[PDB]
Amino acid sequence: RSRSESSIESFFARGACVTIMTVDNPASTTNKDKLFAVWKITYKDTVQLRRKLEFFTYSRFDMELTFVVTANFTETNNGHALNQVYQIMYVPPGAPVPEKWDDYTWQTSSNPSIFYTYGTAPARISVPYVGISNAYSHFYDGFSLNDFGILAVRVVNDHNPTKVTSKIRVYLKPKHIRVWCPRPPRAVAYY
Amino acid sequence: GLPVMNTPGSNQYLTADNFQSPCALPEFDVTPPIDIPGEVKNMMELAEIDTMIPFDLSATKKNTMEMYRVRLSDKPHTDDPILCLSLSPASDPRLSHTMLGEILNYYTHWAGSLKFTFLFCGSMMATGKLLVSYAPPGADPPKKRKEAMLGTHVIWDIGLQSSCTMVVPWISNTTYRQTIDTEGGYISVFYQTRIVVPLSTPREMDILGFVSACNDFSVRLLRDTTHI
Amino acid sequence: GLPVMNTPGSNQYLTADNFQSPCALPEFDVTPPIDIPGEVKNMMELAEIDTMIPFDLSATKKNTMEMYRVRLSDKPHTDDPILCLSLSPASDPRLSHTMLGEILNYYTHWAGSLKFTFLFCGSMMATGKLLVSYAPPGADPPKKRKEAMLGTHVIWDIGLQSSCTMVVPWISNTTYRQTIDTEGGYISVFYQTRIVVPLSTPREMDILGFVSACNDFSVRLLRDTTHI
Amino acid sequence: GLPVMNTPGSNQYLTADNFQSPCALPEFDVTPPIDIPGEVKNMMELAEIDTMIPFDLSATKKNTMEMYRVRLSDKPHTDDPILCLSLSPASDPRLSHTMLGEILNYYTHWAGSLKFTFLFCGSMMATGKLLVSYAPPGADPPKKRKEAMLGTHVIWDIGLQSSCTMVVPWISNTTYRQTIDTEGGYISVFYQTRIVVPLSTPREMDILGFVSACNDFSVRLLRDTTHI
Repeated sequence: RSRSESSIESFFARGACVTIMTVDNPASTTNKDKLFAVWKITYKDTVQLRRKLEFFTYSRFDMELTFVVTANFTETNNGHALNQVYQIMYVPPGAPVPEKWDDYTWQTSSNPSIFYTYGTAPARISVPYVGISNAYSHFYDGFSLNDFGILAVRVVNDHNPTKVTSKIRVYLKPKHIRVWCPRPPRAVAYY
Repeated sequence: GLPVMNTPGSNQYLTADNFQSPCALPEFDVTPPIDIPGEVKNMMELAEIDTMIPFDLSATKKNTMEMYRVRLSDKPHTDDPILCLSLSPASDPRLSHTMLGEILNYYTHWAGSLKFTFLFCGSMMATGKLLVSYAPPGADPPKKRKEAMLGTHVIWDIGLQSSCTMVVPWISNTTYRQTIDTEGGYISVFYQTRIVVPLSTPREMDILGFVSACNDFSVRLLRDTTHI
Repeated sequence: GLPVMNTPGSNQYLTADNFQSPCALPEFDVTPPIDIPGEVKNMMELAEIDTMIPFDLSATKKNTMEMYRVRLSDKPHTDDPILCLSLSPASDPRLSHTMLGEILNYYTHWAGSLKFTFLFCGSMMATGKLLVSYAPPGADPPKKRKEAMLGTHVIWDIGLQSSCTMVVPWISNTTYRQTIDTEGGYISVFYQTRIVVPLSTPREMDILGFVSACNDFSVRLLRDTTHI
Repeated sequence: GLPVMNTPGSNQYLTADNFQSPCALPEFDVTPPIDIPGEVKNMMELAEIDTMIPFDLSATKKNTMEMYRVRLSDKPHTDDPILCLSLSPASDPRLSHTMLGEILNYYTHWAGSLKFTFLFCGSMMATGKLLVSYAPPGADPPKKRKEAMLGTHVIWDIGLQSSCTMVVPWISNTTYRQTIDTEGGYISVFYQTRIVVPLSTPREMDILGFVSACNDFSVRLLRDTTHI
């Protein structure tokens, strides 16, 4: 017998898709807003991760984010296209988040960015702990939840006349974790 | 330059892997962490905390304090166990909902020693003796006090010590117990003698039960299941 | 040759990274640099330069020298502050336009000590005493001279030293102040005594205010916003 | 970064290769193995076990114990061999089905020394002498006892030792015998003298035959064929 498989890491450290960002190629025809998709990194959707985290009160963790992109033509038409390339923007906490497809924010130097060309090795980056305080909290007993930035994705090839929808799974995986003050776990049910 | 050959396995994302990834804020300095008290280093160090066992899961009594006490009474002195309890930390609803169990839920094999406790919490003047017996696995839970006294068992005097503790031992052929369905043993409590009392003091005591892991306990092969 | 595996992250351009790139003029010799005086090594070494605080942002007075002086007068001796001033280096228009503020604008967290200055620039013969008070954050800016004298505050004699300097201290629970909206403290100036003067000398002095960072100041997590 | 060149051979899966592959349970601790007795380290250490040779493959006698004994009798004392046996461990149905042969089946070249055994298993009172002869390859199996006595051959006395053992030697120009079709030698057994016996004891003895590899035996170039 050994404890290894249940150390904090071995427990928390596990790739878990936390969401699927979906965007559409800027088909100048009728594409409304699917032009770009944006998601505020929060565990609060994946019961799985969420639960393991609420087992404690405080924690720090360099979060690593992988990116898996998947496309397909919407029309069975002779859908042709050149290998597209996606932009992956990480927006650190307390930074403006893009609004337009072509909002200045994509260009803005602060935001670390990723250009993943479709059909290649999945993209990957790893923001370090970014709490303004000394550890992300999971509970609070005061007044005016923490941030971990925003992801933003948009296709870059422009006037394509063939709609090309694309999902982008994000596979966040806590690394170098450390927790504080264990708490009883919430029943699977309420989520 | 340096000639190389990409072997199979290149360009596949393998959730279960870890490789130095390029950082997105290389200039950014992280906030140094403080010595917050109560850092946990291993899940076991929660399984090690004696928590309460919901002995009664009767729709009524459950989902309220009532699912944790045992109505030690002074009614017809029957001869069955006061509360039998199978030690399948996972295969039994009673033990399933405990903290120990909660961590066990995230693993397939675990194998250690459970330690139980029975804190009596009746009158200071009340007094009696209860027999707590460990029926080892394979066998059948004892149904008479007699049979149980033949087995291993503490004779815990209410009056002398408000709490009988007792570490059940680790066993398994397959030297890692499987959480799913089917043995594990049992733990029963027998009225040894009635709980005699002085004056109007009520004839309704109660007993609390704890459970936790000992240092020998450990788990392996993680398996989350929580979904919707 | 050497067997290798391209892990995920290959062939992605990551603005936020840096790797030895092949040079396009490997033969080209660069012009050696000279010892130009005034090399800056860190942005802070600009935040460290006391600059003027536009105390008046009244459409009229702004966008001209007038937005920087305070008309110390000798009119009805009211009891409010001469010029209150919230120390939100970023959350306040007055302080926002300063150099300090300009560098702060390119960051999210910064946390140090602001040092202010009030250079009086009225008659050589003029004389009086003004009370400058630091209302710490959470509280409310003082509205009477009395309240302000109870707080921390210098009693700066015009006549003896043409300039009251004073480093306000660093504080914050969240040990990095956020530039956006909401506390920070205040700094007020009270007429302590009227500014008495000899002959026809005008009853219209003025005072200039400076602000800058001290060695303890620093910033982190860059964030440019400038656009169009 | 480091400049590299992918040479030909990259991104091809080559069954016949082995390279460190990323593990899918890097946290998972494996169950430590025990000292189970009877660990085999090399296939040869099975070829080294003398097993029985089905001397008779007659549809009738086969697929039952009967395919392993030789009816040493006391009928008309003919002059042919009692049982001739070609030593093509693979090219001969009789020897093919043996364990030795089973391992040989998984290889193309093998080259060592076969050792045979003939355990007589008739009356304790029975007695006689049989001549066992090794006709070396290239030649022809001997058909008369005389010819066989001229060759190499043991004169094994039933009565003195219940078992004649005898290691046939290794030979081959092509210093690795090919399992497929065509030489290898032979082994015959001649009645040297009739098997004389005392009282009603039956005139029907039997003899068992073994075969196995000696330390010099080895195989090379694996070749599985088993299909459907």
